Amino acid sequence: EAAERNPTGDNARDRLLKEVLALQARINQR
Amino acid sequence: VDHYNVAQDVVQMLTKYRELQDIIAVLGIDELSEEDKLIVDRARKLVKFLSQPFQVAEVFTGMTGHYVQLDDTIDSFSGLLMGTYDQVPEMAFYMVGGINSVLEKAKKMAEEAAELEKMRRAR
Amino acid sequence: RADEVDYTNLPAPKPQKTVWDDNIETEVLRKYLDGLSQYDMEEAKYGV
Amino acid sequence: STKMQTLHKLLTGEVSFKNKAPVKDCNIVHQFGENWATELSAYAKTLPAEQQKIIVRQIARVKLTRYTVAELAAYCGDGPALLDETARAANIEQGVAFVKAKGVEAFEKYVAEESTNANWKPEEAKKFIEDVKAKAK
Amino acid sequence: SKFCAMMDLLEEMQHRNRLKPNEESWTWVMKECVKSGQFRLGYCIQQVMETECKGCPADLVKANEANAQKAKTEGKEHPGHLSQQAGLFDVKVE
Amino acid sequence: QVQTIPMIRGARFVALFNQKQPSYFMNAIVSLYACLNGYLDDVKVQYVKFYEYLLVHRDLGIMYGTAKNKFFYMYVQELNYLIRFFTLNSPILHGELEEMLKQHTHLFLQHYQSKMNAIKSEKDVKALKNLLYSCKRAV
Amino acid sequence: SKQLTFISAGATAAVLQSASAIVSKVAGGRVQTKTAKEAGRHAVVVGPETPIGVHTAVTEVPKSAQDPLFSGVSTVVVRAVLPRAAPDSVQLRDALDVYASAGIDTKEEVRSATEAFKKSAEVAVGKAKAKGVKRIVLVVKQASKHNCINELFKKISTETIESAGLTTEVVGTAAVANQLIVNPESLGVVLLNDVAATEQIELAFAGVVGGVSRVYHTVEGGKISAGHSFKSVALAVAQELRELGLSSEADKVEAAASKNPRAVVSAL
Amino acid sequence: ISGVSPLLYFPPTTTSTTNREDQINKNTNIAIQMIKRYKGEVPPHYTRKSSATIEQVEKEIDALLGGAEKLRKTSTDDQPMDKLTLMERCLRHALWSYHKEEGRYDFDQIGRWVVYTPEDEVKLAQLKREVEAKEKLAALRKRREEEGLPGGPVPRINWPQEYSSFIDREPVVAKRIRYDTLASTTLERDEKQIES
Repeated sequence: EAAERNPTGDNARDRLLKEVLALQARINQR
Repeated sequence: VDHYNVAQDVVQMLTKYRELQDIIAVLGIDELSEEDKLIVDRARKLVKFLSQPFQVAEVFTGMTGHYVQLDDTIDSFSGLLMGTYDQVPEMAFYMVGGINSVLEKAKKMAEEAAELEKMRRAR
Repeated sequence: RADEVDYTNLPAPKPQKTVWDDNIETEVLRKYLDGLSQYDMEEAKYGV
Repeated sequence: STKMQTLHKLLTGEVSFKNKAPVKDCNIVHQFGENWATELSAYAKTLPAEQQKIIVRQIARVKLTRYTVAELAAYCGDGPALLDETARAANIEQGVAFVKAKGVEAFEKYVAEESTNANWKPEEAKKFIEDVKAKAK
Repeated sequence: SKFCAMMDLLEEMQHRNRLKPNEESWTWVMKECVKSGQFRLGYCIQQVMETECKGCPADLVKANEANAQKAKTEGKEHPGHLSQQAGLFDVKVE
Repeated sequence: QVQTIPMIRGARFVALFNQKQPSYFMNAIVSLYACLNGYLDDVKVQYVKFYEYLLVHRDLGIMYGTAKNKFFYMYVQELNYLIRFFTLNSPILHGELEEMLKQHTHLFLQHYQSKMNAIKSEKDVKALKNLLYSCKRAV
Repeated sequence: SKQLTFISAGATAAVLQSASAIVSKVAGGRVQTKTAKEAGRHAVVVGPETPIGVHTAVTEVPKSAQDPLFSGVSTVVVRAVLPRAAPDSVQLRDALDVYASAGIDTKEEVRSATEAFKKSAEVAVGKAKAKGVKRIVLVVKQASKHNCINELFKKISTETIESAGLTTEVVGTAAVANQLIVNPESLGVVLLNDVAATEQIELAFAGVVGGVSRVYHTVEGGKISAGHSFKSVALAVAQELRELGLSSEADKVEAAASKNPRAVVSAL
Repeated sequence: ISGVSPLLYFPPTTTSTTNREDQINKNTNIAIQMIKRYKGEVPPHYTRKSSATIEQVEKEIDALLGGAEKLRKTSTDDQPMDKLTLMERCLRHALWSYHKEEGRYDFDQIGRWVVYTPEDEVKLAQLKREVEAKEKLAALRKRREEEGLPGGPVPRINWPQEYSSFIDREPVVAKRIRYDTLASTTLERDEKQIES
């Protein structure tokens, strides 16, 4: 519960990985 | 040390993949355990991920080549072994250079398939 | 008459990590003293 | 010939060290000997006037580089020509304070150690230790 | 190390030249442990002399104990780094 | 797979024989004696190197405030010439040798192996592997 | 009538007394000389230590006071100065790096540091544009300790400069200091991050050139003179008198400083 | 060390005042400063519903548990507990948590009436070493004060060797300055003020 309360090159990969998978979920939806 | 550890892990995974390839030839690809059905997948992406397009072959093969820096290589394979890229399609690693190429090709595949669905949904 | 020497080649200053006496004060400041040693090595490598 | 050419390029900044180390009085002495200044000055005489002026200017700047940044900031405030005298006076003042603080015999031993650590000549150390003692009284 | 040098000599005398060390030989080892300050080694030598020789000199035993107490008072009974606690993922294996 | 006592000890001995740099006489003989007497039976094969590293370099008895020996500690490198003169089965060194081995084994099983057996996170698994590699290459 | 504000920051009483004598003898009493600890205009600060209320620490190579060794050199060294708190309180340059390690929130401190760097960057680019240089040299100490303050400094300084359209080259402290002392003609505009080493480098350059007066830009908006030695302070006073609208007096002080550095008061 | 130096090196013993009281007091200003920002605001004031002293509560608990001693029966750790045992455990746990928060670090009873998770044993072990470490350091620095030695820890160094292997004096000089300045200053902080 406390952990929930509290909250550059590698970021780009995370951004792309998240965004890449974002469309993969969207296509499944519709 | 990181380079040595990653290389040994890849070799060990590849060796295990060959052993599993013997068993999928016995009981079909379901009968092994869950662990040895995640090893096969990440080790069918390593094999596809080891291929690289050479710049010398641009004229003949057309596709632009890639020069993968050592730092990228260690990180790219290290992440795959852990399981971070367990959702990327297998074919995204075939004849691509670096982890970023894997991601961009995934965008081009996810977006490409998006048109196909709108077509197959329609018509 | 072959090559004599590369005058543009200096030896890299071999750094040495400062070692602190093993006392209770060192245990209390173990994190504090380690940072100083790292800073000293960084200064030696870069120069200042 | 090669040594003088390399030294001239290095001082001019055209060619840096292998590790891009700063071109200090320390490093120049490291690779070109103790008397690099004398041989370079003699060699420079075989060069046009412009190159001779540059060599002289670079040599003077390198000599000023023989001090640390802190010493230059503290002592070179009133010009470089007066830097040496100001530094010597500051160095002498520190010796006087040490003598008044922890005696003379320990100071004599300390001066011997510092001269050993400074690569200083015995005559200079004796000249320095005598001057500080005279300044005390 | 003087202690290592002397112990090796005794091993040569015992296991290769087949000569049994005498009380004097073991008393030169105990003296070094007291002089060096290696109290833990002195304990073993004390037992060694008692087991093989006709006991151990009283003065050396008392001196050895005195060294141990001073280390105990000064906190030097054991090397410092050994007492530092570490976990599974905090031990910096080298 | 029937695993008798000889099989267990043999497997541990094979794991211990893996070395990169020469081992000091005291460290090698002590580890062999511990394995021979069955102190490593509960220790998993893959964790033997980590167990040996703690025994030689570290000292769990001093760490977790449970030290009873007087002289027989692995940090006393001068014991090498006493072990070479009396044997680890002497009346003089045998008693303390067993005590420290028992304490070291008990602490290792209680603290380290238990945690290592409760790791499932992929990041933790990777960290554990790196630790094992380092231990294998250093005692 | 008019007032000159003297600030003392780590300066020996001899320098302050010399400055007071110089102004009194040259001004003649028309402009009073009051002492304080902070000012925004008509202020001269004596001593290596940075005063309170200054965000930019620019320094140049005046043509008149060029040493024969450094004749013709033209390089502008601007040091970014973060807001200064009381001596007892933790300085921002240190708080911004230690609080992060301790886990303390560092939002307000980052905001204050960002504002200071932006102002310093704006001053630096303005000087670069005026001189016509295309690339500036950022100086950051590469010590592991200063792994956060420098990172923010680079992130903001490059952002502002790139937005302005000029290039930035990052370098350490030792290499730039040696280059600036040995071959300064290869550097046009050099910005310095707020560190003790950078302050020493700025002082060393200001002294090796022959003794100059540094310009401090404050939060209130303005320029105040700064000196650390007899000659530098005398030049600082001369510039300050020139700002008040005294040309002949400023020239006399400048001439006296050039001739007799350590005894300008008696020289003039 | 390449290049004979332009000047000798001398001890940087510049200012002699730096009285431990003032420096420690300045160190006290920093400690209080960083802690307040880390913790934030003082929590909102709370009014007690009832008035009672900790000593009175402990005495009442002792009286309550004393009358049932004959009835109280021990049992194996794995066996189910009794009403008296549960009441005693709860009361002692609350009491000793309050005491540890207050500052009465009596580890002998805290390890008994508060340790129920291996994490708790870990915390107790970490705390126990910390208190002993501070006590020894204070005694050591008191004994060091009795021996009149520089408070700041001294790195085991031979500076004559440092200049030798080094290539330039500047890095060595600064290194001497830092440790010398460290030795001059004492790293003590006011105790009672922080506890307020």
